[PDB]
Amino acid sequence: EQKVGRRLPSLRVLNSYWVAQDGSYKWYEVILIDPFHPWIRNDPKINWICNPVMKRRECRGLTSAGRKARGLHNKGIGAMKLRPSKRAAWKRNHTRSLRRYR
Amino acid sequence: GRNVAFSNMRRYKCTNKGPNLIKNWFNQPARKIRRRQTRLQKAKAIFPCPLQKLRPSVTRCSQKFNLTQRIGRGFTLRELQGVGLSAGKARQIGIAVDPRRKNKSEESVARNVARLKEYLSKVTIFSPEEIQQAIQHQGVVMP
Amino acid sequence: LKAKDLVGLSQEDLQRKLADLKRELLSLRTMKATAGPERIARFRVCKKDVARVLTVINQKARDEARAAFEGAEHIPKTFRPRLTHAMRCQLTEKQKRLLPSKLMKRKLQFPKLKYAVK
Amino acid sequence: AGVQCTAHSWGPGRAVARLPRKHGGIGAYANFARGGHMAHPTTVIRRWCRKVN
Amino acid sequence: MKLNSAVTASRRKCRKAYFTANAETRAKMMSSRLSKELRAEHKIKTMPIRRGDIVEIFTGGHKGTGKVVEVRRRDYKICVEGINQKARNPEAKPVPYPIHPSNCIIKELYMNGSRYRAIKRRQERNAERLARI
Amino acid sequence: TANKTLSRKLRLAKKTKTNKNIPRWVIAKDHLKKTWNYKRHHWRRSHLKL
Amino acid sequence: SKGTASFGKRHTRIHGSCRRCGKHSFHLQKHECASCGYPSAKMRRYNWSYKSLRRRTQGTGSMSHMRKVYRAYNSGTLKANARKY
RNA sequence: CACGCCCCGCCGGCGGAUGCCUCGGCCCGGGCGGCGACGAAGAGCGCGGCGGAGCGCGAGACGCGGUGCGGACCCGCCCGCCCCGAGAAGCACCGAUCCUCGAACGCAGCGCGCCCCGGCGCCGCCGCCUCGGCGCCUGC
RNA sequence: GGCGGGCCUGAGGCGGCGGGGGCGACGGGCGGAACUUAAGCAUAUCAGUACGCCCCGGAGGAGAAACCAACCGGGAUUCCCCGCUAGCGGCGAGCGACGCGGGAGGAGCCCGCCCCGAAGGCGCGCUGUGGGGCCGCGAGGGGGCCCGAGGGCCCCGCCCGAGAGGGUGCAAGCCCCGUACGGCGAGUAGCGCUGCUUGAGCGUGCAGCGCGAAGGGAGGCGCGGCCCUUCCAAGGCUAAAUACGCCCCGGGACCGAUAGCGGACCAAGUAGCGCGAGCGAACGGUGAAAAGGACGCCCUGCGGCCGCUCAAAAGACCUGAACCCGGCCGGCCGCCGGCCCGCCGGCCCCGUCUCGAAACACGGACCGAGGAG
RNA sequence: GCAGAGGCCCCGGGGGCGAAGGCGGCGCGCAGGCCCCGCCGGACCGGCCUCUGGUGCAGAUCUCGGCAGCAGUAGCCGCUACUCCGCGCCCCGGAGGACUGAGGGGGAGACGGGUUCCGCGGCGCCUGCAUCUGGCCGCGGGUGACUCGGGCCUAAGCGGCGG
Repeated sequence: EQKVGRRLPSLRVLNSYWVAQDGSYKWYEVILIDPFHPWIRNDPKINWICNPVMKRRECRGLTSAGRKARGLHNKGIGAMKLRPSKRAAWKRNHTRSLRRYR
Repeated sequence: GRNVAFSNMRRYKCTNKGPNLIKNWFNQPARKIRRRQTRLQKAKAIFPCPLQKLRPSVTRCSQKFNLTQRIGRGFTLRELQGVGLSAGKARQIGIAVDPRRKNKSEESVARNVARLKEYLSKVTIFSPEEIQQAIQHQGVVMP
Repeated sequence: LKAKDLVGLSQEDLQRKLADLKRELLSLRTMKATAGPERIARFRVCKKDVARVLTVINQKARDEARAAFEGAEHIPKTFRPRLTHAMRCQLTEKQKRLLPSKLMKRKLQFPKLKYAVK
Repeated sequence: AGVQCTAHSWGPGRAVARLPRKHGGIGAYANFARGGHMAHPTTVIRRWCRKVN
Repeated sequence: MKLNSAVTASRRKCRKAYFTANAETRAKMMSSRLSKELRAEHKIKTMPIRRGDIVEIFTGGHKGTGKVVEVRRRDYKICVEGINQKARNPEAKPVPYPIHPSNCIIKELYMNGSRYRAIKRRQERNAERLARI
Repeated sequence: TANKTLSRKLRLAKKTKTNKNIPRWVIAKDHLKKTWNYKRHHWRRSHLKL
Repeated sequence: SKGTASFGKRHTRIHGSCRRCGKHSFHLQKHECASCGYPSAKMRRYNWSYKSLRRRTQGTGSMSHMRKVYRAYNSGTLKANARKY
């Protein structure tokens, strides 16, 4: 996905499927969406891709593959320390509040 | 030295560099003022309607506190049969609905069915002067 | 000059004043080189005057072209609403609040009722 | 404060005192030196708020 | 006191206002009490000094009565005619003594035309205040 | 560098033009009372473009 | 010949003026600007020195199309916004 | 004796301490979140009657146009308004202009094109037009 | 053999529409140190840190259970208070969650599969479209005594829904501006073997390669057999409470020009320096007003002398310390004590390390500022 | 004792009938320190209680700024050298004497500087003495190409390339 996203920065990446594999190279087939076609913007179901928050889904690891690497797919005990984000959860835990009334 | 109980503190991390991990609470008075105005603007958006909503009465989880009751996410569909209402209707009358919640006891359904009945009795529904003089619930409904 | 008079002059006529105004500036400049000026008033005023004529000439042709490509979409770039890069792309409220049709039926089934707890 | 300078100690045998010295040979980054970082800077972490029962 | 929060009470914010003021705000700052007769005629307590307004300066130094000959907005000072510093020579450039408008009393003012409309504006606005704002 | 490129010629040109003392009228207009320019460059004293 | 004599043989110009930044840092031999970052699209903005970033950045100069458009958000470009939307 | 010291007390030098200041900082909360191929951020040149810095602009250049205030000045000379409207300083707010480089876009950066003067960059998407193929067939 | 017509892969070109680059923050995804700590040092630790890289947005990420728990149970996310324990670790140095409880805030849903099958968003598509803020008004102070000038005293008063402040020639509610006051689910899960990480320990999360299901996951000690309690992974969307610079606004029991930003100064990221990456100073105050130096007398000319303006020369500028120096006048002069006072007596250079310093041990020419629990 | 804060100073603390600071001189306190006086200064300043603190210097081869004694001291010796008369300045002209010595202290170019070039004025700076001199300063100017060079071509090289 990241390689496809760099090659076409104008297009947005949705999810990716698997197409074939050889001992030397694996071939994953990505599904991408044109965020500007009138059909896409004037379609209620996919309109969420043209939101600018969803720019570069694959660079920020916000896809499914990202949600697997960050481990977001695992829920419950064992992901408690990576939910807000891997970095944020450490940050929230390791902060000296120094509450004022103290 | 002498008889000092061992320090359990953690050595300071990223003190002068990287992540800002010192977050002094100098805005505690300021935040309270900000939240108050926002709550007041929400109350104005629906003057007859309460700012918060009726929440189910649930037994506190775990043996230590399992003899007292606390407010929870929502009323279960079985507890909604007691007031004879569908989930969508419950949202219209201000009842939050947890469809995931399972009563786990027939006794649980009854304390909740009673709570639902009171909201339906207390509420008054309007689809001009009455809305102006309605007086909204201030506070968690029936704490 | 006074801009009100410049709107009055015919479009071909405005250029004629501009050509004289352009030469009037050159002759003033030649005097400055010869001087071995007295707050040369004409030089300062004339310099603004070529702009004044051009601004009215420009308003004439900017409004004219905007009008010519009015009804038409795919308008010339300048005359298109300016907005910003962010606004240009951002979806309108009626593209953003476009709900899937099925949800729109259910949404109407349970509409907002004002209720007051006693 | 005073940390916005690049000063590294000159080292012995140059005759001058070994304190962080800016490229010029001008004293820098020292509690005493002109423009130096204060010995222990004042910081907001001080508890300005006591507590009363 | 200063119940409105935006107004600033830091001396540096207030003094920066005095020293860096634009001309329209400078003019309001450059005002003087109208004389008893003028105050009664227009019902306005104080009005901005202009290029030819007769003024009576109560300031202890260089006091007297004269028409304004010039106003220097940059230093907030108004040069008066007939009031000057001692001249080293019998004939010399008349050098005016600059007086802050606060000291002057406008015995008579240049009417102009805009200044009768503006003077009516204040009287219309003042009227609203007199009837409970 | 008797042979020069135009781009080089016009950056050096601006320098020769802007090597000028504060105008006397300006000095007394602003009451600056500080004539120096201080961005003035001496050809021998300074090395420009380095 | 280490010092004074060697410097006499410096009759050339390793660095020159660069199109993007205008500083004397385009190395003629490698056609690259050390401070401008030319010829790559991205500029050389390295975080190790903040003293370097604080020299040329956003706000350090003109800011024409920024000030004007910010001013219009502090005025009426938001009104046009609802019209467009 | 001078010198040199200490100067008993007296004036004057060099220096910038001290004391007061003070449109600047630093910290704290708010508010905001508003860039760009409709050319951004940056830079380079140029622009003032007398004009070097800085600011501001862009060959319409120390600004031009419209709108409402505002109400007599314009930091030097000068010239210019002065006026119940005639309109200087100031203030917002819209309309335009916008030179070279720069994500930088005919190709190199300072010079060379090609086409009909419209032009002439690249990666996309979606149409459209013109097309190839012993891919798959179908006729001839 | 050739030659058309469709379908399908691929070419050139045009039209519209997007992309790029900029932000010393906050937010995401990465690649990733080492000094440091362990009184050494290899695992550890610093640290899932700097820095490099790519990304958005006003927030971002997260998010509607393959969840926790074991109860007279809860029930998406995020943030807060709390317990900083359970654990981990040359079990060393160190490290370290969560679930409860009390709060802020609360909002839920869609696709695939599946039935109908161009009913569609129809030059496409039956390899499946579609349905199920601004503008303003704005109060009330007179004499006397006296000063360069009251904003000073001294008698008396006036306005206050305004006595916050700033300006004005001395300390001003009443001189000016203001202020109070208004208005307009499959190459997957799993398993094996390695690496990476976590407090997660026969494994917290990840990945490579091999191998790969159908009812499958979890319940914090593994492995089989039997139950229970609880959920549906391998597809997506979603406000809120949370964060934070530049930027603007207020307040500081803040610093007051060797301070406070590097930078209070008409020109500070400047003058400069470095091939370059880069480094980076110094410099505020005349007065109430420039009134910024009359008249002269002089002079080879400069430059002086009286003065002038001025409350004052405050004269290139407020106060003007010490060091140090020149005129004058006086003495023979270190300290401590005694005495009128030049005589006696005592007196090694301080700080420091050290058993031991006047040390031929070291630092200190002087003096002012800054300088360390 | 220092520096700020919250009080107080019985007609509302001391202040241009002279505040802080400067400078001498007393008195007090074991001492840290204090107090008054006179003069310079010219507008702010305290006592007492409570409170906070970036709170007291002789030293750190301390920082930074001034600056002494050395000291009118060391030093102004690279390339042979100037003199006379013209006011005669080291400038200029006339006359002598010489030097660089044709790999020139000569005539010019590449590069580097980037107006240093020129005419006129002037020495405020600088001309490591002097100046009437000038590379210094002001004030105006000053570089013209079909044929000389760039541009062009390729060399070493280096970019570009469906990928």
